[PDB]
Amino acid sequence: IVGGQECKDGECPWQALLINEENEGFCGGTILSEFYILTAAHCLYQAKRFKVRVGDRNTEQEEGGEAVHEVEVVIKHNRFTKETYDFDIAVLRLKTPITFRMNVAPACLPERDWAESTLMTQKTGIVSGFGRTHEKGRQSTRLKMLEVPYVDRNSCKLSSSFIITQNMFCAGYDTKQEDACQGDSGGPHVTRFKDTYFVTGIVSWGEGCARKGKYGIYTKVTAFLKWIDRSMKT
Amino acid sequence: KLCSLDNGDCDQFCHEEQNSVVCSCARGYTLADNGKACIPTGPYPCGKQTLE
Ligand SMILES: O=C(N[C@H]1CCCC[C@H]1NC(=O)c1ccc2c(Cl)c[nH]c2c1)c1ccc(-n2ccccc2=O)cc1
Repeated sequence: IVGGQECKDGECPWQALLINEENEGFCGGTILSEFYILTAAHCLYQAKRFKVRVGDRNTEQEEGGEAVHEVEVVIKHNRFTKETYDFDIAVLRLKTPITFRMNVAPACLPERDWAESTLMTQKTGIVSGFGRTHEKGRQSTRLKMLEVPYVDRNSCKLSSSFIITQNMFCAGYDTKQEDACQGDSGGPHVTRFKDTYFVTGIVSWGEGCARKGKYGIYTKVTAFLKWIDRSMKT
Repeated sequence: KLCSLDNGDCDQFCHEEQNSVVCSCARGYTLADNGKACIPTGPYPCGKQTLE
């Protein structure tokens, strides 16, 4: 996350982190329930064997409220392809259930129609993660969150050097130096409605970070709610 | 305008059944007697920041 602010205690309890064999975070996730994590399909390529850490805010020292969970089943959307980055979505079934507490809570899944009519039409959404804080830099050790404006559908297609499919949406700033960055992928994009946060997007991709004239590209969660429901039952 | 007017006064989901507002809630919440508010069932309801 470039810009934005670090997540204070209990502000982003639904954030999940994918850690490889070397205990380092390479992607983000969203807690959906005690047994499921939502993330980007393209993240499944970035590592051979990975685990999921919840409740952490500072990668450096073991704070005391974090917990690591092993993945039981990886549910990758079969229509995903690095060629287009369309259908960038996956669901993770954890071996042991997440115990909720301070800094550890699921985000709500909205219903398609309402979400599109009420959440997606909001001015902003919140993205968060441990990604780079600058286009050139290391992964942040602190969890950050950033308010990103919803971006006009037509407007964003013009700005993109790639086809924006209907399974994707744009958020961010044209000029302002605030945007998601490398490492934030798979992370949560949530929309606030009356002090309740619903999962609306997944950090998918971006042509660089915070560049003028470019935007953040997220996977539209409303386009896969059904797929998500089937994935949480199987 | 029903749901188009302040989410039809619903805490969460708002639908229109037979030309009338119908409020619903996400898992872990129960619709309150007023059929508008969402009541969390546990200590950690989805979508709520943990501020204890
Ligand atoms: O992420 C890519 N490049 C990465 C490697 C090159 C340097 C920049 C890096 N950026 C990120 O990691 C990054 C991730 C999320 C977000 C969000 Cl939200 C906001 N800013 C960012 C930045 C990337 C991946 C796929 C496409 N692409 C799209 C369609 C078809 C083929 C294709 O390859 C383009 C760019």
